[PDB]
Amino acid sequence: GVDIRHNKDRKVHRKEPKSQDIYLRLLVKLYRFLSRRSDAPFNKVILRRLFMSKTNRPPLALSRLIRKMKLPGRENLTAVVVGTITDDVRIQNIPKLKVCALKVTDRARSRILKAGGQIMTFDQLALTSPRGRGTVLLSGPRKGRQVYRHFGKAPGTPHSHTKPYVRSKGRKFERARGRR
Amino acid sequence: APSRNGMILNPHFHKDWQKRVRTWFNQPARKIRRRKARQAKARRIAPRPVSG
Amino acid sequence: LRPLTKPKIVKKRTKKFIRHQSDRYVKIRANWRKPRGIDNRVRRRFKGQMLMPNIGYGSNRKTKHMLPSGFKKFLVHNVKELEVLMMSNKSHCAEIAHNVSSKNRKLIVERAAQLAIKVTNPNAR
Amino acid sequence: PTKKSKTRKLRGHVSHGHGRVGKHRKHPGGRGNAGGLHHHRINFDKYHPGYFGKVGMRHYHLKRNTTFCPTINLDKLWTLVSEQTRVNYSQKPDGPAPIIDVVRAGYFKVLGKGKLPKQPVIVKAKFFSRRAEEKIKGVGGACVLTA
Amino acid sequence: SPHLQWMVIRNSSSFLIKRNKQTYSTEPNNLKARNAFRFNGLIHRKTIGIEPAADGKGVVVVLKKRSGQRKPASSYGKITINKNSRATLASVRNIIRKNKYRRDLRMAALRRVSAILS
Amino acid sequence: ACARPLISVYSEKGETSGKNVVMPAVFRAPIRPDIVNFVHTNMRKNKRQPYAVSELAGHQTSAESWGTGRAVARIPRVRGGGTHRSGQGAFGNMCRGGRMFAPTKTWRRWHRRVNVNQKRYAMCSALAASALPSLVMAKGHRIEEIPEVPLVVDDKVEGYKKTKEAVLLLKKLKAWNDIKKVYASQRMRAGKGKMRNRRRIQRKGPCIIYNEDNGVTRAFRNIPGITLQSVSRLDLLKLAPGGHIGRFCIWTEGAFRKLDDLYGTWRKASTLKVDYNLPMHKMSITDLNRIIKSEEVQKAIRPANRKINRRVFKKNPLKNLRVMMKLNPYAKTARRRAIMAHNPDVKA
RNA sequence: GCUGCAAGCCUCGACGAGUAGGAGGGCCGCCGCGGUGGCGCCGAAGCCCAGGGCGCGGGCCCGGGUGGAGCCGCCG
RNA sequence: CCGAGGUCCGCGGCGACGCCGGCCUCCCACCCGACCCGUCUUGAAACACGGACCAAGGAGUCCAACGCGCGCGCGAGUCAGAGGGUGGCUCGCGAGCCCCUGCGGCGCAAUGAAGGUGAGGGUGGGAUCCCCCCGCCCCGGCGG
RNA sequence: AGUUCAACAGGGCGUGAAACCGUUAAGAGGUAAACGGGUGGGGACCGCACCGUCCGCCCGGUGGAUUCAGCCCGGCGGGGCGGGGUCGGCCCGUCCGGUGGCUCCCUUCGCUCCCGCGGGGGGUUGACGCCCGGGCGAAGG
Ligand SMILES: [Mg+2]
Ligand SMILES: [Mg+2]
Ligand SMILES: [Mg+2]
Ligand SMILES: [Mg+2]
Ligand SMILES: [Mg+2]
Ligand SMILES: [Mg+2]
Ligand SMILES: [Mg+2]
Ligand SMILES: [Mg+2]
Ligand SMILES: [Mg+2]
Ligand SMILES: [Mg+2]
Ligand SMILES: [Mg+2]
Ligand SMILES: [Mg+2]
Ligand SMILES: [Mg+2]
Ligand SMILES: [Mg+2]
Ligand SMILES: [Mg+2]
Ligand SMILES: [Mg+2]
Ligand SMILES: [Mg+2]
Ligand SMILES: [Mg+2]
Ligand SMILES: [Mg+2]
Ligand SMILES: [Mg+2]
Ligand SMILES: [Mg+2]
Ligand SMILES: [Mg+2]
Repeated sequence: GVDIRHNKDRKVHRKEPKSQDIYLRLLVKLYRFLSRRSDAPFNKVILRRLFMSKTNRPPLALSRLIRKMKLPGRENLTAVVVGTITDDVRIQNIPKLKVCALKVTDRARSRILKAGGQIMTFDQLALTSPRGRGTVLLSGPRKGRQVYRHFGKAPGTPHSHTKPYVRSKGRKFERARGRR
Repeated sequence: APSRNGMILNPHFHKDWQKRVRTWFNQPARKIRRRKARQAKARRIAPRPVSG
Repeated sequence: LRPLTKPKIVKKRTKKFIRHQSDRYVKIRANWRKPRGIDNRVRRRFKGQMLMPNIGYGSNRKTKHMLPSGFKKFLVHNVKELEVLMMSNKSHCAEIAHNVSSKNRKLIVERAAQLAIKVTNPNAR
Repeated sequence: PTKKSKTRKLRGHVSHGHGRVGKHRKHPGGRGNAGGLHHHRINFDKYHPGYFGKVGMRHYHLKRNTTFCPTINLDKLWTLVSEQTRVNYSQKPDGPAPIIDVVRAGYFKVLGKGKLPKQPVIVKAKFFSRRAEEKIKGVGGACVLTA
Repeated sequence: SPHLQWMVIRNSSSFLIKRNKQTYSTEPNNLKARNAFRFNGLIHRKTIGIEPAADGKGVVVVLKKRSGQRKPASSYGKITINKNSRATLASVRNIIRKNKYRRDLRMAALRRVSAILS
Repeated sequence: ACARPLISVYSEKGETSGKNVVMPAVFRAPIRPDIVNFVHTNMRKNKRQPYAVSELAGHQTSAESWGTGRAVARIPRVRGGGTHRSGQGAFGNMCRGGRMFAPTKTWRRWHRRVNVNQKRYAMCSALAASALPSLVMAKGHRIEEIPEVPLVVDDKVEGYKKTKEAVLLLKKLKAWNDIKKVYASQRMRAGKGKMRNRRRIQRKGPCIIYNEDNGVTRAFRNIPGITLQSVSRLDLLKLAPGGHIGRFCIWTEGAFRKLDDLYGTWRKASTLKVDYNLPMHKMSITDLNRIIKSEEVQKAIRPANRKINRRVFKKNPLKNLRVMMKLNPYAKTARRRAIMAHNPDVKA
C-alpha cells in the first residue's frame, strides 16, 4: 500500500449551475467555450459566478456601482456584474452608466436608461467583448446579509459582538445575567 | 435537548391541542354561503341598497 | 445477420452473487443484500466465504449489455418502435415484448426482415 | 416529498442513523428547555447570555399604539414626492420650494442620516432630530411642526 | 432560437424513447432516429427528411422551406426520387452539398437512402 | 422580444380572410420550463380533498399487556373471553387489526400557495410555448397540417351553437387529427383507480380560448379533448397539462386582441392587471451558433486543437536500440566503438 | 468516415480496507395522480420452470406451462 | 525498420443434428478454503441472549415554530390575508382569474431599566481590468 | 357417460404461492448436512454450413435484358448574411421631427359655497394614441 490520506481528494467546487434555468445554462454553454479557447482571464471568472448561488451573487445597488465607476481610470468601461442591479432610492444622479448584468430591477432599468445609459446581457457582452476588454467586473456585499451577524465566536464570550438568536428584541429577552 | 447555536423555542403544545383543531376546509364553501345570502337579501330589499 | 463486429466478450465473473445464508432458509431469497452485522464473516470478507459485489467486477464499457451474438437488446411493442432501429441495425437487435399478441407479433417479424433488423425471438408463438 | 427523504436510503441499516452504542431513546436530556441551569448551563451561558434573571421596570398596561413613532431619514426624504417634482424645483431655486408632509406619508420623526440634495424644501413632521434640522437649514428650507 | 428549444426537448418530449440504456427519437424529420441537437427534426430551420414513397418504389426527400417557419402546412417540400441506387444517392448528394442546405447531415442522409432502398 | 411577426386570422371555412393581427408580446416571454413545472405542482396540489384514517381505529379495544412471566411477547393483548379475539395483539402497528403507525391526520398541508407574480410568469411561459412549432408538436399534439401554429380564427366561431358547426371547423383547419388521437387514446386506467370514479382515461385535445361566450362553450362541449377557457381567466393546469408546456391552443380573433392588454408589452404595462408587465429576458441573443461563429468572437479564440494525444508506450531503452538513440544520439557511436572493440585488430 | 443525448464524447496520470456516522448516484423495486407513448380473449395481472440472456449489484428482459381481463414504458 | 502497444496478401481435421457447442443454473465426485446468523460488548462459533418452519402485516411519520444550505419570483421593498368581486357560474372548477383608500406581518435605525435621544474615509493584500515601451506576426494575436 | 370455451370451475366450487407430504424420474450416501474457489463426469432442455469466412464498395472480362444515360428544349419547385442585386413595402424596439387634441406632475394663476375647506374653466411634459419617401439594431416576417 501507499502512505497517503484521501481525506481531501475531492475539491468541493461547483462545476455546474445547480439551477435548472434554461437561459442561465445557455450562458454557461457560451462562456465554457470562451473559458477554453479565448485564453482571456476575464471569461474564467464569469464562468465561476454563473455557477454560484444567490447568496454568493448578492445584489449591486446603483450607488455602489456608480462609486466604483467614478474612480480614476474608469472613463468609458463597462460595469459587469453577475447578479441583480438593484436601485438605490437615496441617490440622485446617474452619470451615464454602461452596465451588463443578468437582471436589472424596473426602477434601476428606468434610471439607467433615462440618463442615456445602456443595459446589456451576458450574451451581448460575449459578442462585443469576447476577450472581456474594457470591462470592470464588480460584485455586491457578499458579507452583507443578516445571517453573517450571527456568525462569530459565540454570543456569550468576551469581545464577541455577535448577534444572538432571540424571538423578539425586547427588555426581558437575554439581558439579565451575562450582559451587564 | 439543545445542540448548538439556536433559538430558545416555546411551542405551546403541552395541552391536549389535538382535540381542539379547526380546519379551514369549509372556507371556500363559506364564501358561497355568504354570497348567496347577500343575493337573497338583495332581492328581499330590491328597491333599497344592499350594503345597508 | 452478423453485427458490425464480434469482439471477445470477456466477463470477470459468470456466477451470481448469492445472498449470505440463503442456502439454509427458504425465507432468505437469493437476491443480494449487503451483510451489515457486527460479526459477519462475509462482510469482513474472511477467507473461503461468499464474495461481495464490488465495482471491480464491472464489465468492459465496449461489451456491456452486449448479447452473445454481438448485438444490443431493444424492446419493441409495435412496428413503429421497430423502425427506429433501421439505422444502426448492425449494433442493435429488436426484441418483441411479451404482452404482444401472436397476431401483431408476426407483423413485427415481417417488417424487421425488410429493414434487416435481427429479432432475438423471431418465432415466439 | 418522501422520495427525496433520508429514510429512503436508511432501509437495511439497523440503527437507522442513530448509533449502536448510544441508541436513540425518548428524551435522554430532559424535555424542552430543561436543565438550563444544571446540565445545559454551558449551552445557555455561551449562546444565550442574559437568559436568566430580571432587568428593567414593569409596564403593566402597555398599548403599542401609544409608543407608535415611525422614523424616516433625510436620504430617503425625497422619496415621499415624485421624481419629477424634485427636478421641477431643482432648476428654479429662487424661493418656490416643495412642501414634503412626512406626517401624511406614514412617518412621525425625521432623522438626519443621509445627505440631502442642495434644494430648498419645507418639511412637515411631528418630531425632528438635532442634526435633521441642521442639514435642512444648511441646504435651505424650514422645519415646521405638526400635531 | 434552436438552442433555446433544445433545452426543452432534450429530456421531456413526446417522441423520446428511453429503455435498455438507449435513447431514440421518433420525429418525422430525424435521419438516424437519434436524440441529439444535430439530428432532431422539428427544431431547426433547415431539416432534411427522407421517407419512402407512397408505394414501395421511390424515395421522398422532404426539405423544410424558408418561408414556412410558423406554418406547418406550408413548411415542407416533397421530392420523390424513383431512380436507381446510384442516381438516387447522386441526386440527394447534390441537393445537400451544392445547395449548402444542412451540409452536416450529408452522409447521414445518404446512408438512410440506401437503408430504405433495401 | 422585438421579433414579432404579423399573425393572420384564418376564416371559419378555409384560408386567411385578409385580417392580420400583430403578435402579442406574451408569446415572446421567457420560456421557463422550471417555473411552469414548479407552479403546476403547487397548483394541481390545491384542488385535492383531505383523506384520513379514523382516530378511533385501533383504540376501540381495552387491552393490557400480560407482562413478564409467560412466553408471550409482552404486547397489549385483548381481555379474556371465549372468542378468538382474546389474547391477541391490539394496539401496536405490528398487530393485526391494530392501529397504524402515525395515522394520517386530516389537517396536513394539502394546499400550497404560489406567488401571484410566479403564477403569471408561469402563464406567460406557457403561452410563449404555444407559439413555437417545436414545443407543440413535441407536447404530443398532431398539428403537422394546421395552417399556422398560433391558430387565430374569426370571431364568428363564438356564435356557434351546434356541435356539427364546431366539428366542421376543426376539419377545415386540419385540427381534427388532434382529436382523432383523443379517440384512439380512450382506454381503461391501470390499477385501483377504476374503483374510484376514474375508470376511463383519455388524452388531451386542442384548447380553445375565446372572448365572448355566445355559445362557444356548448358548441365544443361534446368533442372529446376540447378545453374551452376565457381569455381573461386562463388556468395554467389546462394550458400546461402535467407541467409540460406546448398546449395546442386555438385562439379567437377577439381573444387575440385582448391578449396584448392582459399582460402588456415591454413598452407599456398592462391595463386589466394593475402594476404588471412581462418578465425581462436575461439573454437577448439565444442563438449560440450566431455568437460562437460570429465575426467578433472568431477573432478571440485559438485554433481548435483536434489532435488527440495517445499514451506513448514506454519501451526499455536498454533492451531496445532505436529508442535508445532517440533519447541519446551518442549511444550509436558509443555502441559501435564497443562492438568494434571485440574485433581482434592489431595496432602499431 | 465517425460524435456533438455538451447533463454528451474523447485523452492523460494517480488512486481503491472499513463498523458508528455523513453524502452522492440508481435506465433498482411497490402503490396512486397529472401529462405522454402503447399493449390485450390471436390471451391481461398473478403463479410455476433442469429454457435463452443482461447488469459489479438492487433487479430486469425473453421463451414454455398455467391462468382468464385488464396492464405497462417515459417526463413530472 | 530493435522506430507513435499486431498482424499474417499462413494453415489443418471435422460441419447433421448427429461424433459439435452451453459451465451460469440441475445432480454427483475430488483438491484447497470453510464454526451461526442477529445483538449488546474491550472481546461471540461461544457453556451470552432471541430464532422449529412458511406466508402476510410490521417501525423515523404528520402538525406548529426555528436555524443553515439550495431553487425561484420581485427587490428597499416584499407577501394580498381575513374578506370581496365571478365565465351566472362550477362537469373537470370547493380549482383558477381579478382587487382590496396593503389593515397588517417581516425588513428600511439603533441604543437605554427608563424619561428620552438618534447615525460622515485612510493604509496594506487583492480576482479582474486600464495604460506605456521594446521584438515577432499568418495582422488576431503572441513574448519580454 | 354427460353439461360447459373450460369440471386444470363439481358445491368453503376464480387464480391456487411457500412451508409440509405422497408418488414417479435421475443421482448419491462410514467421519451431521449445507457453503466459497477450481475443474471433471452425467443429465434435462436448447443453439448451430450445407460451402453462414463465395457479405459489401470499386474494378476487369464473359453472357441474357434494359416506359436506357450524359447533352438540349419546355414547365414546375427550391436554395442563396462570403449573392446583398439591384427596387420596395410591413411588424417591433429605440432616438429625433413635437408635426395637433386628450390624461397632465399634487403646473402656476381667476372662480357658489358650507364655516378657511372639498368642487367646475384657460396658460405650461421625460407620456399615450397619430404622421415623417426621418434615422438606427446582423431586431424581425
Ligand atoms: Mg444530539
Ligand atoms: Mg459533539
Ligand atoms: Mg452475471
Ligand atoms: Mg467486531
Ligand atoms: Mg453504515
Ligand atoms: Mg439498536
Ligand atoms: Mg445519545
Ligand atoms: Mg454509553
Ligand atoms: Mg426527540
Ligand atoms: Mg382504549
Ligand atoms: Mg419456551
Ligand atoms: Mg384497523
Ligand atoms: Mg396491479
Ligand atoms: Mg471504500
Ligand atoms: Mg398506499
Ligand atoms: Mg443482545
Ligand atoms: Mg447496555
Ligand atoms: Mg464457553
Ligand atoms: Mg429459543
Ligand atoms: Mg411482507
Ligand atoms: Mg442547529
Ligand atoms: Mg380452485
